[PDB]
Amino acid sequence: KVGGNYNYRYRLFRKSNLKPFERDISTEIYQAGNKPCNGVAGVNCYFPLQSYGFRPTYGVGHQPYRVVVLSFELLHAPATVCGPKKSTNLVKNKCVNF
Amino acid sequence: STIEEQAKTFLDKFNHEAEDLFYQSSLASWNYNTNITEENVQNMNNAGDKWSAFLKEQSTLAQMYPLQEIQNLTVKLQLQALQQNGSSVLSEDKSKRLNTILNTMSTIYSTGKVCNPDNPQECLLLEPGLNEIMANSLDYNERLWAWESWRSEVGKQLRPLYEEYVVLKNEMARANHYEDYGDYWRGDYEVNGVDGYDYSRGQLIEDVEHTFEEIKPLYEHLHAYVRAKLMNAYPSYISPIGCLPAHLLGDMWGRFWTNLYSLTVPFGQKPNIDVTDAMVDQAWDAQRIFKEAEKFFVSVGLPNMTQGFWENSMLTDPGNVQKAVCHPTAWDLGKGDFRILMCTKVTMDDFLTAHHEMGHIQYDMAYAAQPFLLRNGANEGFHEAVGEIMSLSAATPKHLKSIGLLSPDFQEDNETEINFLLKQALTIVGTLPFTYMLEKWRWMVFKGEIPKDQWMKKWWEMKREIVGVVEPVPHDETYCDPASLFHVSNDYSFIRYYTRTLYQFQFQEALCQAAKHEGPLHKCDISNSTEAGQKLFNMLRLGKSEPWTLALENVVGAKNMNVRPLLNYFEPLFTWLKDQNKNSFVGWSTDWSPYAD
Ligand SMILES: *[C@@H]1O[C@H](CO)[C@@H](O[C@@H]2O[C@H](CO)[C@@H](O)[C@H](O)[C@H]2NC(C)=O)[C@H](O)[C@H]1NC(C)=O
Ligand SMILES: *[C@@H]1O[C@H](CO)[C@@H](O[C@@H]2O[C@H](CO)[C@@H](O)[C@H](O)[C@H]2NC(C)=O)[C@H](O)[C@H]1NC(C)=O
Ligand SMILES: *[C@@H]1O[C@H](CO)[C@@H](O[C@@H]2O[C@H](CO)[C@@H](O)[C@H](O)[C@H]2NC(C)=O)[C@H](O)[C@H]1NC(C)=O
Ligand SMILES: *[C@@H]1O[C@H](CO)[C@@H](O[C@@H]2O[C@H](CO)[C@@H](O)[C@H](O)[C@H]2NC(C)=O)[C@H](O)[C@H]1NC(C)=O
Ligand SMILES: *[C@@H]1O[C@H](CO)[C@@H](O[C@@H]2O[C@H](CO)[C@@H](O)[C@H](O)[C@H]2NC(C)=O)[C@H](O)[C@H]1NC(C)=O
Ligand SMILES: *[C@@H]1O[C@H](CO)[C@@H](O)[C@H](O)[C@H]1NC(C)=O
Repeated sequence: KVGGNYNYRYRLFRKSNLKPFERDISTEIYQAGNKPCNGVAGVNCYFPLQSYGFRPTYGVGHQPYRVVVLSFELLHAPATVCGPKKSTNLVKNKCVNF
Repeated sequence: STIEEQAKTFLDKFNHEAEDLFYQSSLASWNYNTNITEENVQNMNNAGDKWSAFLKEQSTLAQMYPLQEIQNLTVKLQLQALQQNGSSVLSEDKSKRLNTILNTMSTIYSTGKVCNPDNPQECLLLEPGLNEIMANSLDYNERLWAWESWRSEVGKQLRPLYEEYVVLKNEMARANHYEDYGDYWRGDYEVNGVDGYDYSRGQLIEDVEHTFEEIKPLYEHLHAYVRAKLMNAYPSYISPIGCLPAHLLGDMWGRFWTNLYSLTVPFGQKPNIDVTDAMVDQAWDAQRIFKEAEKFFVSVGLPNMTQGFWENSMLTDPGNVQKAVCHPTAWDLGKGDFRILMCTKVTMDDFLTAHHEMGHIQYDMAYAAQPFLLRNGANEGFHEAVGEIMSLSAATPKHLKSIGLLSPDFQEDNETEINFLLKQALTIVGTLPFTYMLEKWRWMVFKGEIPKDQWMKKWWEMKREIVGVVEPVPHDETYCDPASLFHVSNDYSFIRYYTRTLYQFQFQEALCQAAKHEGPLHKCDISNSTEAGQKLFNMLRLGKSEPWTLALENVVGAKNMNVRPLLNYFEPLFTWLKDQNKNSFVGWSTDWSPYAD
């Protein structure tokens, strides 16, 4: 939207690297220095969300790009979701392999 | 938890918020510059003030990290660029006084009025009329009246203000450990802690004085030639062994000699190459020009335009009512948004200005991956040099005859060669002594070597000894002649116009050898060669991340600025001049004056 779309909120501060397929929605204040800040902004304590400033007059590489990540898992189930097959036709009165 | 790791944590947040706010401010400024209304002014001032306030708050916040415990060079560069107090280190009364006298000086220079002696209700400003009389008139008395009145009725109001501005700026500069306001200016070319590329703030003076010591043999011959030609338009006013009166030079100050071309043209019956009839013959418009410029740029190995450049840019003057300040500039709004604002007509000057602006656009596209505080040229003299080598190499006949603007054969002769070289010399070489002398005067004024009762005397002594011009009327110590120049009363540096002229030809000769040129240097064309593009891109993409003495070596092979390429460029004109002054007297004597009679 012209004027800024401030609803997309990638996080840029965390104490450790994420593990594979984890999610962190906490909103505690990041402690950079050595003096605790007790949950308020100020010096060496920041808000860990940095919402994108989307606008239409940007350059490719700064415009929004939706993403979908399909991921498959086959642990032990014998008959599961599967792809589609082209149902053949049934013939009659001929020696056939069926 | 150390003092270094917190610097990066602070720099990340600063980078992001700064990018956002700077984009907002630049968009407001553009929307004002392309569409002048009344509410756009306030909508621009709001965003500008918000950005300035954010910058000031981040600056006063950044003072917690000592620049001594930092180990990274990029972090140290960013912090040192952010930690600088600048102004506001003074008291409040002094800051208000400084801003008031700055605005008063700018206003006095902008709307100064002079009028006739016999018809006092005929007052002319500077821009519409004074630098037109001084540019087109061929009358001695009229030029003298204009040159004297502009300095007697405007320069005399700027002296009591300059005498206070000097002290205020000296105090502001000594509050930041700089010993004067001149060192604060020369601090841009400083480089520390690289072990092989150091550069003190005091070596710039010696470098400038040693590079100007080798341009004198050429400027002397150019001066003698222009004098022997001016002794025919104003007879009995110029002496064959004296200097030139300062009002017969082409403009109000003598900065560019380019208006003396109609008088001092070598061969006046051979028209210099000017493809303007062919453009209107093939019906070129405001868009084909930029298409051709982009094609020339992509020929050497640089990327296309970002495709957001074509819809948002203003390449033509809007018609009905869209009053727009179209002074050709290239914008860098950020976040991948580049635009160009210019009123293009169908001429040759616009055909070269398009290349000049797209040079800046390509430079801006180069270093767009650096942090926010490191997106600029290596110093104040790289941007315009890069933007100028393009228009230099794009106006040759060999390049013009492949686009289609010239006849297919068009044999070239040496007379038009000398015409073009001399028209180039009156603008390139005619300003280096003036710039050097003015900046030397300002450095000596700020340093405290010229007491405030010897300003005009020393100014005219140096103008007689270095530039080689003399004043037509004695100027006592009530006048202030330098203060009548735009860059002196509006507080802008002036040493960039000297180093740019050297960097330009250094780059041109460095690129002429990768493209494997054969003939003289002024016939170079870098197009259709991917080596020149690679060498230039190895420097364009650095920004301020590296010291400039290293970004320069990555192109030319040396560290310090040199003057040999300029002389190699002007060699043919030099030999021709050295054979046209067999009978004249090369040099000048500082005793003859037009009034001592
Ligand atoms: C130039 O600016 C003026 C005012 O800033 C614009 O005039 C009006 O702007 C409002 C803003 O939403 C529009 O709703 C109106 O339709 C505009 N009036 C007219 C007569 O167009 C003007 O549109 C701006 N010009 C351009 C080219 O953007
Ligand atoms: C601190 O210094 C190191 C090296 O001295 C920098 O590491 C470079 O990081 C950039 C991008 O982060 C890489 O492209 C380079 O290849 C790295 N160089 C080396 C030698 O590893 C680091 O970037 C510096 N810190 C900051 C904030 O810039
Ligand atoms: C920049 O200005 C400040 C004053 O606004 C200078 O004074 C220091 O400011 C810091 C920040 O609070 C204090 O901790 C110091 O005690 C102040 N005095 C000092 C350091 O002597 C500061 O020195 C200035 N720095 C620069 C680089 O100009
Ligand atoms: C341009 O080149 C021509 C020859 O290519 C020059 O003409 C010769 O100039 C020399 C030196 O004055 C004379 O000795 C010859 O007699 C000339 N030859 C002819 C056929 O005229 C000409 O002088 C050059 N012009 C410039 C400005 O350099
Ligand atoms: C750069 O090189 C290209 C290709 O080598 C040149 O394009 C050809 O130039 C010749 C010369 O007249 C023409 O006959 C061809 O029709 C051109 N081909 C195309 C596809 O346009 C181009 O002229 C060169 N440019 C410069 C400035 O030297
Ligand atoms: C630039 O754009 C033109 C289309 O106008 C295309 O033909 C060419 O391949 C592009 N070159 C690059 C380097 O993107």
